[PDB]
Amino acid sequence: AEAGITGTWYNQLGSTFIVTAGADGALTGTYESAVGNAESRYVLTGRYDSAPATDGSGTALGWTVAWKNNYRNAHSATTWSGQYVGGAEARINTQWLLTSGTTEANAWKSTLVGHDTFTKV
Amino acid sequence: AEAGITGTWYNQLGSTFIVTAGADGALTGTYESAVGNAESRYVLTGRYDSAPATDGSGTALGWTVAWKNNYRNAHSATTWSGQYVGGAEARINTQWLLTSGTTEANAWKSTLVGHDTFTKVKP
Amino acid sequence: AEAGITGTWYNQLGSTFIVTAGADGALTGTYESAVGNAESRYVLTGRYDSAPATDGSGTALGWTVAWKNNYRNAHSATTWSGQYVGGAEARINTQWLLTSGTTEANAWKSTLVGHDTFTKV
Amino acid sequence: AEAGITGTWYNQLGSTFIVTAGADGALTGTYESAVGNAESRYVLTGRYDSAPATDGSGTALGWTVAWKNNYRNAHSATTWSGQYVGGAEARINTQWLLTSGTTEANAWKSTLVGHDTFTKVKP
Amino acid sequence: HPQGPPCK
Amino acid sequence: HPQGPPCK
Amino acid sequence: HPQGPPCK
Amino acid sequence: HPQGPPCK
Repeated sequence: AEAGITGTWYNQLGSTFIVTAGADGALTGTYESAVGNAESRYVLTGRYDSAPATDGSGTALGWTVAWKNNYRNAHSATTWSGQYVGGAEARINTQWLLTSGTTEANAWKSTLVGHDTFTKV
Repeated sequence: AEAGITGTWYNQLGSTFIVTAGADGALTGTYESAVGNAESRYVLTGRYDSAPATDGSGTALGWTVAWKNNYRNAHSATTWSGQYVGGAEARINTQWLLTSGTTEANAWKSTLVGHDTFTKVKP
Repeated sequence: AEAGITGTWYNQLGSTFIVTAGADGALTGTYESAVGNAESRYVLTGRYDSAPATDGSGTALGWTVAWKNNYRNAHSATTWSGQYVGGAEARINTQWLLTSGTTEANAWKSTLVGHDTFTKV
Repeated sequence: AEAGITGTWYNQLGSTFIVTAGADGALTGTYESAVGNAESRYVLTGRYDSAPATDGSGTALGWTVAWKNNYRNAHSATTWSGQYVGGAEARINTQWLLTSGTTEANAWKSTLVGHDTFTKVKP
Repeated sequence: HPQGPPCK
Repeated sequence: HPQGPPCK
Repeated sequence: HPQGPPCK
Repeated sequence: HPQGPPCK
């Protein structure tokens, strides 16, 4: 459901994603990496469709995480594009692009692509 | 560097990207469709690396636009992931993913992939 | 294992993929679409690593299917890139690109991307 | 049309693609690394649409190269998916996926994505 | 499209 | 789509 | 990389 | 990698 996006989500690798969905389309939160750790947390910002279609379609959304915080800088950023589907088993299905800052000579292989499915379990 | 990213940029289709890079790694601005009047402006939010490397490496960044504003709602969102490369001819080279909200049955074809290159025009 | 790729695989949508892996790296077979049908079959050709690393790594491979046969022509082609992992539960994990023939004006949105996991069950 | 695709093509990094399009929708040939002597040739196999549309629409096609030959084995394979657009300046515009064989633990970063444009030089 | 599920 | 060029 | 699994 | 440019 609409602000059903708000909450704590987990993906298959163990990362935790905590987001707040604002009534007008904003997505703000924290993305924490491996081990849980302490400053394995990074800021994330995104946007979603606050007025999704009234047909059983999912809600399109996307967000970004620059992999720098006050303890680490992995000179890269990841954007996840996908959609939210609610119900008994809510999920956020995404495909992502991780681009690293490179020199021209390495630009051709600066981007990785993958997919993640996040649930609240 | 924040300054370098800040400004107005255009890509090869004629779309307009107006961005402000803040000291904290944040990106905020507006994205405008290729030509097409005024009400074709959408909100964008993103993040960049505020402390890239010395070297001649680009600065990684990404941003998202959900294609809904007060006039239209295309029930889709696009994320661009790429690198800012400064110089006298600064460019932002990206790869993007456009996902549309679909039903369970068309989910398999919900995402498009492409690439855009942006050229800076104003600060 | 090496020619463990040979066989009949199914993906989550119901499509069946039948391939023969040649000792030198070739992949040849048939890809059949929805319902099973009769001429829901398309030809596929690809390549794999016939000498994969001797470390528990998967075998890289990829193949293509042009969506034309003697009954249908969907003016598009799909390429799957991924890797094979054997064992009790062998799988082929892939990411794919489906490009449609378009006019210049529609070239920007000529390609879809997704992911499929194929098993022998 | 098969003829149009058949020939030698180069992309913006300087790699060489030599292909033969057969009447049955098949593509066979060799891919060569950017400059770098003779033993940098790998086998490629693919498929195209042998009956595209009239119109000024491109012809969809795709091919694969597993990066193993008698001299090297990079334990990876690349697939290019795109469209052939004919004319006096024929081009093949593609998007590609390069997957490396990895262990279970690095599978998440096993695939790279990019785009290449090929220009025809010889028939 | 032949790559998708059945239209059933 | 607002991400593509102007129409015909 | 922070996006991957634990290095444990 | 044989898919990238010549080395330095």
